[PDB]
Amino acid sequence: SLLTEVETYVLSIIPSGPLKAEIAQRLEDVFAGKNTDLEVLMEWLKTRPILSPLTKGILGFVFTLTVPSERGLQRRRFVQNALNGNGDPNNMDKAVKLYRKLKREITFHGAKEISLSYSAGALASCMGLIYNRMGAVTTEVAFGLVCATCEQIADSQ
Repeated sequence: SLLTEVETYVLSIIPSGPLKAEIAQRLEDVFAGKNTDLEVLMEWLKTRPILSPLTKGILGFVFTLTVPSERGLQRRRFVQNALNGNGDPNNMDKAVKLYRKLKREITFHGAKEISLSYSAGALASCMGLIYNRMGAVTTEVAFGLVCATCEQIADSQ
């Protein structure tokens, strides 16, 4: 089950506490098709205390991927900044190269496999690149990048 892989990977980087429970429920609802309103979800995310900016960027990215329900919605600066990590030459260089590989992919595992060859910083940078143009890659490839990013992150701790 693909969506259960995303969910498990994403939750893995969130520290334990009541906030996590709330993130587990919202993720479950979005991945269940239980409607959703991007605008509302994002405000919520953007305002949660104790959540690392990066983790908000990863969640914001995931909610933007699924539950499109955008309707001309603009990109959230708070997602772009946490993803672009805001500065760090090099890593950005690796991000561009990964972005080029992912563009040739179509599947979740294919994207996930090649992505696991980069560090969390570059992976996050690459997510920031895709976020600028979500339609650059397929939804399955994007999801593959998300997990790898989360895998490398949880491994950092």
